[PDB]
Amino acid sequence: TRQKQELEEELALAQAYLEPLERLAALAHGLDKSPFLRVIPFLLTEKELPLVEEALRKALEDRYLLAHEAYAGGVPALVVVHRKEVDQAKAALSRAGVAE
Amino acid sequence: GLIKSLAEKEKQLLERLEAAKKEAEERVKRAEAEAKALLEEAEAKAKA
Repeated sequence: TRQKQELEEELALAQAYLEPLERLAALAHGLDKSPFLRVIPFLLTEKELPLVEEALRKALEDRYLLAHEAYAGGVPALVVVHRKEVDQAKAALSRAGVAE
Repeated sequence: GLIKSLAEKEKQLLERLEAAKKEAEERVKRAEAEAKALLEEAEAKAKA
């Protein structure tokens, strides 16, 4: 029964979150294990996408990279920012109400 | 904006660091060797 519970919880999460993580991984392929670049994953709905972009753009100038790729419904979005620009990047998501 | 910009720029940032560390060690290396050979000339000369 213990195996069975672990097997069932794993399925339940994996069934939910495989498609976003696939999308997100793909967007910054081979750049998630680099120290030079920082990646932050987050989910946005069609509604939220414009607000988030504005907020990041003012906060982070034009030296930030906002990319998104669909999955059937909203977009999992990835913002890629320089290392040591992490706090600022985060602060920008937090003001819109979007989190990591 | 393509991911290719930062991707293929990162893999150059790593080469620039590597040459830095190389020619740091390959310089000090020379000096340590040159310090030995100098003090051998100072023994060779001094006893003769």
